[PDB]
Amino acid sequence: GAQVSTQKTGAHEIHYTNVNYYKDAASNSANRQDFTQDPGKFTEPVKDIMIKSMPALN
Amino acid sequence: GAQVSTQKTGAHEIHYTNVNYYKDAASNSANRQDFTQDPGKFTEPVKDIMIKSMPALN
Amino acid sequence: GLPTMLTPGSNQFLTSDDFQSPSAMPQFDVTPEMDIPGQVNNLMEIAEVDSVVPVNNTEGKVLSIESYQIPVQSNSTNGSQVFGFPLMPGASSVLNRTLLGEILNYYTHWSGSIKLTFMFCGSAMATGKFLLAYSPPGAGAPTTRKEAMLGTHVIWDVGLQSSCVLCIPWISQTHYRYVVVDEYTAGGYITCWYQTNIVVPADTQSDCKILCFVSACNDFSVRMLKDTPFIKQDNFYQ
Amino acid sequence: VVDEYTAGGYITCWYQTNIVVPADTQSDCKILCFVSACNDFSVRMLKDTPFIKQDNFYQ
Amino acid sequence: KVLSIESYQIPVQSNSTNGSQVFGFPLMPGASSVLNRTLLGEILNYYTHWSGSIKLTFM
Amino acid sequence: FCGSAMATGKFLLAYSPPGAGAPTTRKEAMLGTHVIWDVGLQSSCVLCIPWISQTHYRYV
Amino acid sequence: IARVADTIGSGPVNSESIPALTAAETGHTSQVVPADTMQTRHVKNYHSRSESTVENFLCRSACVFYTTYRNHGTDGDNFGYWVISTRQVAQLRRKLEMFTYARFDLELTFVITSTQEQSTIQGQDSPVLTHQIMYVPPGGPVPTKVNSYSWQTSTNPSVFWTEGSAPPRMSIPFISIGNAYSMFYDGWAKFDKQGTYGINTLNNMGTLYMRHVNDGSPGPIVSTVRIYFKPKHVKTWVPRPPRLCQYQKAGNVNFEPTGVTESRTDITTMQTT
Amino acid sequence: SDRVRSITLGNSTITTQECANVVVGYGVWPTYLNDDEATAEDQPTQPDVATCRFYTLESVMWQQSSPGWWWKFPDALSNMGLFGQNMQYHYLGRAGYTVHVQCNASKFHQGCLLVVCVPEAEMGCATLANKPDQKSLSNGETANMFESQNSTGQTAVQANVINAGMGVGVGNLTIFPHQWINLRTNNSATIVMPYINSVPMDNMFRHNNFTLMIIPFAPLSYSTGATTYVPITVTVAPMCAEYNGLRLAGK
Amino acid sequence: SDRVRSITLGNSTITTQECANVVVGYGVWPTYLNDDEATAEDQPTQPDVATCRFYTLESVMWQQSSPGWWWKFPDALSNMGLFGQNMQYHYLGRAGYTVHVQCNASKFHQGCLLVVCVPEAEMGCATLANKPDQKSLSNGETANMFESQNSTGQTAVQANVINAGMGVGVGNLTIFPHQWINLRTNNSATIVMPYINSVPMDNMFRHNNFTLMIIPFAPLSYSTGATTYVPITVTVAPMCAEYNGLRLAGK
Ligand SMILES: CCCCCCCCCCCCCCCC(=O)O
Ligand SMILES: CCCCCCCCCCCCCC(=O)O
Ligand SMILES: CCCCCCCCCCCCCC(=O)O
Repeated sequence: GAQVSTQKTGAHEIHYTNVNYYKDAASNSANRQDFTQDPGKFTEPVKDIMIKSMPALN
Repeated sequence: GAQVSTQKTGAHEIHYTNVNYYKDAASNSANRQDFTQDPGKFTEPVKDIMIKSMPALN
Repeated sequence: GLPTMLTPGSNQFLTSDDFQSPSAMPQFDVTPEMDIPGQVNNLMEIAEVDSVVPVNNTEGKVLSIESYQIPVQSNSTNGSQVFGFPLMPGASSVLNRTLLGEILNYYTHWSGSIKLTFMFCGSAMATGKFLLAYSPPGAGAPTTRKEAMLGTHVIWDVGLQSSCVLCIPWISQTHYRYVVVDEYTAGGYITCWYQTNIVVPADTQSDCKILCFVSACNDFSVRMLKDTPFIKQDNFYQ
Repeated sequence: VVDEYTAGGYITCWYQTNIVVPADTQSDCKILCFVSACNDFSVRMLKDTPFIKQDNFYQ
Repeated sequence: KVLSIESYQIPVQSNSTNGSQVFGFPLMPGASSVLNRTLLGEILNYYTHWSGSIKLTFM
Repeated sequence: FCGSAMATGKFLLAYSPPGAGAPTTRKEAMLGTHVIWDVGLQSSCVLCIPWISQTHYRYV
Repeated sequence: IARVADTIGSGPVNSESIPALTAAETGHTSQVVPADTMQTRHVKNYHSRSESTVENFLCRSACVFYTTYRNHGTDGDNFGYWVISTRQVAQLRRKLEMFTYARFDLELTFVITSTQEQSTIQGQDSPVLTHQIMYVPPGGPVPTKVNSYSWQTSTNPSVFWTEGSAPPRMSIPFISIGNAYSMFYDGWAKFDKQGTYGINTLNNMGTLYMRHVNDGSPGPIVSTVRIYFKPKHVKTWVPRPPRLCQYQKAGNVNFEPTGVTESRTDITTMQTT
Repeated sequence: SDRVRSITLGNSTITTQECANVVVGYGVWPTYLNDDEATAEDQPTQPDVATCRFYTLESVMWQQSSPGWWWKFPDALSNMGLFGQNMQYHYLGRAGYTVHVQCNASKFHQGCLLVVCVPEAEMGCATLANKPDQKSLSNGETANMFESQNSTGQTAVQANVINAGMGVGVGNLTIFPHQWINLRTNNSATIVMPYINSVPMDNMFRHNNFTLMIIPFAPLSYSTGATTYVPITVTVAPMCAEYNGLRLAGK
Repeated sequence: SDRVRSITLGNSTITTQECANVVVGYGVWPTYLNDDEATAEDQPTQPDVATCRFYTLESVMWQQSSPGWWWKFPDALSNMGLFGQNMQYHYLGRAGYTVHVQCNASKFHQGCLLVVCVPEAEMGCATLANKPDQKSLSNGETANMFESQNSTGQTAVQANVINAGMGVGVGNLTIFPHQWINLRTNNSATIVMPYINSVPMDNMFRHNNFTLMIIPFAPLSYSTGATTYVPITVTVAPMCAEYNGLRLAGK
């Protein structure tokens, strides 16, 4: 049970291996590459869709 | 994910193994065997081909 | 050899670690295992067993068997209280020394429903109805039977079946509670009243005893092992 | 941080016309500014802030 | 104004001249005092490098 | 609302079934059935008094 | 990949669409890009937001406390204790308090250093020192002396460490009774609202105890233990504005009122700063 | 158009002809607690009509030097009809809120109000050693006023508006679900708040855990001869209110 | 609606919430000169971003007795950024123009402005024997004012507004591409002008060849207590500007 993942490399011109040693999931290392984004919660929390090009208010 | 490469040995009369441990590509070891050569940039930067046996200037 | 880097935690003795170590007695042949009765795999199998509660743990009764005996008698009024204590199985002195409470004191967090069984150890000619109530926190402890029936309760009718169970359901805002006393995780109050009187014929004893048992339900659980405040030591036993 | 090699420029606001108002109205008005990043914004090289300090442990 | 709610208020009024300035500040979201204490600037001060486009909304 | 076009107001039109007295403050009227009326381009507003009685009919 | 958006090409426009005009009263933050108010070129942006994730922003070891204990004591009374909290330091407290709720595992690290004290006990030749950090969860028996029975650690987790080696480290899971750690609490502890108000209501994490496992030598010695917290496997909820005023207490959010920003000369001075 | 809007909850209705939009929390509409999120075992109460309805608080009067106001919830609704009743007889509770702030002007009036709902708004005391007393934090149905200067008092709240009682930048409060009442644009603001907490249910009398703040960023202004009495009315409605832990009444 | 509009040219943008429409020349959008219409042989320059952008001229102040103003183009842009630069270094040039005249009022203000672009607007002198001097015809970025009475001066322009400096009827100027700013209706007027000339390209320093006139047909009016400073801003943008004949700079 070894996990081969992709290292953090540069763009515009590379794997590491991981084995878990302990029985608890808290003993693992950090989730350094959990890239998720949902900004709509805070920037567009309104009920109606509010298209950009249209006027906000009639 | 283990990489078996050829060691540096002598000519005229031999592998090592590599595993990456860290998540960043900068944590890796040096590229000791990146043998590339393009001397034409500095020694023949002229526009025309300039064949050797021919006279350089007419 | 293999290039290796030492990381923090090397050469440290953490008393709760899981590592392999060499055996000082190699190839030792242990005695064959035997089928002994009463194997225990979980401590929750011990907390789920009934144990008598010293509800009458008053100043003089505590050094006697009269601690467990809950006195009930025939009254001239109506709606009297029989007993009352808080739902703190780990901290309350009414519960923290039972099998359930003794196991809780090794842990920091508990959760689940509790059972409170009551056995009526009076005569067979005696009769009574009792209101066993539980009230979650937020208001005070009830002081009359009219305020106790608003909460969770069971009206107990004495008869051929001598026992009755008041199941204290798990009603909290968190998932776990602290074994120690904490205001954020208050538990509520258990109270018992007279739904009627102890009516007895002539030539019978009006005074009776009731017994309390406490055990955990199938949803009970504990967490975060700790040491008990119950056992102490000054120096090594010789 | 402020650096001359990476100067950013200047934001300015002017009057393209006047604030024209009818009678019985206030000629003085307020405007509010908001600042937020676009979908191509990014940061790099975590550091500590110069905004919070401490002399000794909070009791 | 800095100890008051009048810090956020940009005053505009009716003028007698033409082409006056209303405000002006430099594009330094991390170092300029006009920006380094907003949600965008407060996050920048934990980092050494930024990049991307900025929005400036005016109400 | 037969006032000016520059005037503005919000009004609380309330209905309260019987059993308690008539409300004497706005705090007691909002407990009942009501409609908050915002004046504007639409000049009118309807408060529908629903049929809440214990009998099917009532006496005139 | 936390890759930012590419810039799209845009030419001249003349139409009825008004991307620059909006209503900020709605609470909606406008989604205008630079390609809406000017002719842009096409840019293939390879910049990524990998460093502003909440895991990377928070997964840094930070010292949260240090205390001192001696070897001689009286009588003694030469040991250390810390009631665990994350609010006695300014730096880590402000990062954790950018959110209202957080769930994470911790990486706990210790840095123990010993110092020789002024004395006339020459000559001193002291063997290597061994320290014992004991963690007592809420309700457990507390050490009263430097040699009391509680240090047996039959069920209480303890780490033993000898000087000169790597600093000790262990992992702690998410241990709260709630579904998330609270950085902020807007209620009281008692139902009648008397007593403690605020985040101190939920502070029941426990206590750490430190001592020398060695018997005290003639030469006086004082050791200091530095605790370091590192959030791991993070999940944050409800971000809030960063703390502007300087902290005063650990139990509450009491502050001294502060200006919104640094002032400048006038509304048009470009010297900012 | 999109400026008109109506909201019907229970036997109550609110119409608005000049609004902006509805801000829905963090994109989450309030719902009932599910079986896999619940931990309390007794069957909860759901009045669903008698409690999930609109309640109007006490109005304030916007003046040219008003720093702002704040309410605590559900302490503001603790005496409002059957919603306050179920709060007293129950140990645990859970609700979301529709908040409707309403202020109309004359189209010659000016001023901009920030309307925001701050979850877990813990407030500091004016004396650094003490703690704010119970009344300074939440007066119930009555608004507590911000100050435009440093507060004094042993049990007082530090109500200087520049930090909003919390020790933050008041201009940074737009990170929470907020809206603006700009007198030239709209006369009302509405926010739908889901239940936010670190536990599935909580005691409604010793915890809030969100505050409603109304802060004028642009002051009220008008020329002489115009109406000078501009009130702000607040109308809140609990959504999907359920209750657990019935017992005697209190507090 | 159709009253809102935005125009993006270069790194510049103009938004208008109260417009009427766009008048596009004679139905012709400006374009680049084609191979079969060209006669100059060298490859032309096309900056295309640094020059085809919006430039704001100097504002004037509408008063109750203002007869009107006029600008000459591209003389008005002869010192505006890189557009003026390419004009100096080149013998020949060619452009079309978006013209945006902007004047806002208070909805209690009244007055109607005629905004027209007159191609080949040759103007007469006040002295019949002489010719108007260079400054009277075009002050560059500054507006030349019409008069509401006969002009005098040896080199002066006959700027009596009733003939519009050209010897015609001022009410007949609506034959050219025009618009109206009527303060009750709209605060801006925009006209897109193609390149009009008898040759494919011309020298931009000795020829215009269109003028922008702004003539109030209904005078400005308001009751006392209202704002009395009503300015008119002019923002022009060359479209599809190309240049031929590079040499030393001049004029
Ligand atoms: C031998 C060492 C064991 C020590 C174990 C320490 C466990 C204590 C819990 C640490 C987590 C506290 C996080 C609280 C977060 C908050 O209050 O915001
Ligand atoms: C961090 C790099 C770890 C390199 C691997 C060393 C640990 C032993 C790997 C053993 C792989 C076989 C176990 C398995 O089946 O998953
Ligand atoms: C520098 C020599 C390294 C020798 C190998 C030690 C590290 C563990 C190797 C584990 C190989 C399996 C992992 C994989 O699948 O790639």
